[PDB]
Amino acid sequence: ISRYAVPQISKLSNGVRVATIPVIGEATTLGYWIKSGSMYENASNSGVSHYLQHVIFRGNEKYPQRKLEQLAEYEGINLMASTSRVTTNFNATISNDKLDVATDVLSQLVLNPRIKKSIVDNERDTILAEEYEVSQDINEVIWDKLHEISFKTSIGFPILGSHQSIQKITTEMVQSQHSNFFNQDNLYFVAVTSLPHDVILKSVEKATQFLKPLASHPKLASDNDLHVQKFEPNQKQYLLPQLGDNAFVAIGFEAPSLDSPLYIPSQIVKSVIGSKEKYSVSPLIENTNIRTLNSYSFPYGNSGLTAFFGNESINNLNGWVNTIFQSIGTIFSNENIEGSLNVGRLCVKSQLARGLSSTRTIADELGNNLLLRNEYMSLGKWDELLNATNINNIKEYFDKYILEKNASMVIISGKQ
Amino acid sequence: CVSSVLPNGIHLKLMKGPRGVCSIGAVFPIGSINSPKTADTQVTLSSKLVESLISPKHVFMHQVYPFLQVNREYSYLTLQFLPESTTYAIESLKRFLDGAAPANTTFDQQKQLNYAAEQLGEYNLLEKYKDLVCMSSFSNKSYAHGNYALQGEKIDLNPQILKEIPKCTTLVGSIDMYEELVKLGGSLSPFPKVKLHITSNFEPNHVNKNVKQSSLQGSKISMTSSLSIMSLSWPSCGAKSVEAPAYAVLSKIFGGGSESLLYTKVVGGVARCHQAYAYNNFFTTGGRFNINVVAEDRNLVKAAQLVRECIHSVETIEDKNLDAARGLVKRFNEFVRSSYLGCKPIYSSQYKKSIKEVTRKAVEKALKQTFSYKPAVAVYGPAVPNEIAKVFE
Ligand SMILES: [Zn+2]
Repeated sequence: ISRYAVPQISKLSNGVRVATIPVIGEATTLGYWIKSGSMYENASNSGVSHYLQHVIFRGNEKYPQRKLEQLAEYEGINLMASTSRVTTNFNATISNDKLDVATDVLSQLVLNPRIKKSIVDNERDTILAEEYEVSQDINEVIWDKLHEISFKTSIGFPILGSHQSIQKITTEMVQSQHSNFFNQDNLYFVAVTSLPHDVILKSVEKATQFLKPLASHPKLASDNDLHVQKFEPNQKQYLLPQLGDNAFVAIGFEAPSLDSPLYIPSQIVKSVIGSKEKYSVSPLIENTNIRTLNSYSFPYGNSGLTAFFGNESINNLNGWVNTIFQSIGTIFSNENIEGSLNVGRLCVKSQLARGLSSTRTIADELGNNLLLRNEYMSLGKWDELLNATNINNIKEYFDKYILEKNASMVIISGKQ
Repeated sequence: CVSSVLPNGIHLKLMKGPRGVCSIGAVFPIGSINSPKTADTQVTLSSKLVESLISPKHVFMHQVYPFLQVNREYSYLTLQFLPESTTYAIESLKRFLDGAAPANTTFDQQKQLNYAAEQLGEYNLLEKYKDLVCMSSFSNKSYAHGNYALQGEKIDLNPQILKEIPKCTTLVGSIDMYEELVKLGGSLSPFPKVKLHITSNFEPNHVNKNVKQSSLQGSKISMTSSLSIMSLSWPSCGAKSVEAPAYAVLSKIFGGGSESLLYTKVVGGVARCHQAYAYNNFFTTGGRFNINVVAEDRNLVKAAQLVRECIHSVETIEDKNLDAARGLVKRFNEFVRSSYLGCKPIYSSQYKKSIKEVTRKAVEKALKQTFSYKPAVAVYGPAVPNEIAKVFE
């Protein structure tokens, strides 16, 4: 649905940048992408980015909670938001005729909140509950433990905040995070749309009429260099006897930053191991009977984490670990390096192609690209880079990141 | 959509829309009811599917996303891929339509996965609702055959249904797979079989699937594994009916959530009640409107009373509510689902026309004819079903 090149960016005199990319279709995804998340927090305000996201959604003056509900129910404006370790967005997916109401609400909520003790305190329980829910998905739990033992720095915080943190978050903290991270210069408004650029631009201008320009530009709190991350491999085991005859396991390595020449290779290697699904497993895996497998690799400022995880029966856990290590090893062998690269490259192209049919997916990618990249990377240039990636690029990623490196490991066991 | 009929009688149905991801598949009137017992069909088609793809490694290496959906009266297979994988996808679809029984060793593997379905996260609440509705609201006892075996029970390979697939297959695919499918269907034998498929009559039976749930389901320590599920079924209409939009609307009025009337009066109303949802299930010739409640075993009767209280409430319903409902109402999978049923796809321009076009007449009419019946009552758990049934008079 996207014709595989380039977005168009304009800046309003109030300093809001409006980035749109053209798409065919009835559908439009739009909103605000802000460089706000748990990487930019410290021990004392951990959890606050996510907390703020909730408050923002709980309505402001011109739109209380009630008028937001009405807008879902009758006027077809569905508000989505989320907070990762690195970024935050508030968005809606709409029909083109709903443009003005959408840009109005979104600008109002994100850029014009009313952060009062009563909404803050009233939100606490919701966030507590969400934290309980999330803690009963062991994949989430193990993900988080693996970060925690690998990073002494802010990446090792959970996104939601520790239980104690969620309990101690004050209205002052929520205010401050908004004041420091939600400014024109730390965000973009994004639109994936058939409508021309200028129509979105004019709509956002109408919508942001209340917003006064910034007098100065104090160095962004979201700056990567104010949050240098330090990976240190660690090994830690947990009980959860309610799991019964099962264990979860995760194995982590440091991964490259988003701009490293070795990033793409890292993506190829992870992809080639990939995930085991109902009908598909990596040629690299010797025991295809393993219960499950996931592979992720993320950039975090200067650092990043590649992680492999799943669950097996207690009897099968230690085997699972051997399988995963073998599989990685297999890639480095000269009998295999070339097939590994081509299959990994194919995987990455295939993940791409799927993301290019949903405006929601295009939006998220465009938002993150703009906020997290040095220079905007085209779907175009990206393809070139993948294709130009050779056996020696893979060999080199292995050298800097894998061979002779200790991995982090977390086990969560039912009996052990 | 673009219908065709082939030289040899084979129907072929194409999804319009953009290029990028390629789609192919087969849909056919063989479902779980066409095997002697639960899981028989499921495991047979799974075995056949896994042999057809050669190995999970081939699947992976070509980046093919296979999907197999076995329903009561019908089933479908879909494959999604990038254009450079066309040959493997087409050949794998061909092998699937070749009538040959899968080797026992494969069956035994698939049996293992099937028995472990709840633990692996393949047997969620949606799947349990369907099972509960199908073992309770049919005059025919064959509808009680689901896809997921009980721990105590046998599962056998059904080689006859494999011979039958090619003889009743409609082919489905994205528009750009026209040429490739025309040739594939070309290879199937003339002419497709024609059976009369009549969905079984409504019966308000009372049943229990009184079975332990796994603690761990997929990667979740299930927050519902100790609670019971109560399914209440009433007859509605077939997918092709002109009343089907009215019923979709009626389901959203009832609505529901976890932690709309089912939310407010039922999830709010019984403390220690995880969730309450109303769904509308279509079949070849009939429907089942069903309301499902996850609550403590001892709380089910109270919950039923709140649902009866809830049905009552729908007569005196405002236009604010009646507009919210109209509002509130792997896209290939919907194209295929709605291609068999012969209706309009949930995403199509024509379907959302219908939803705008439902009168208040239509809704109260649908309500009246549906709730005129004594509900069928099923329990995932030990709750006495006739007790809950008593609530309805
Ligand atoms: Zn949240």
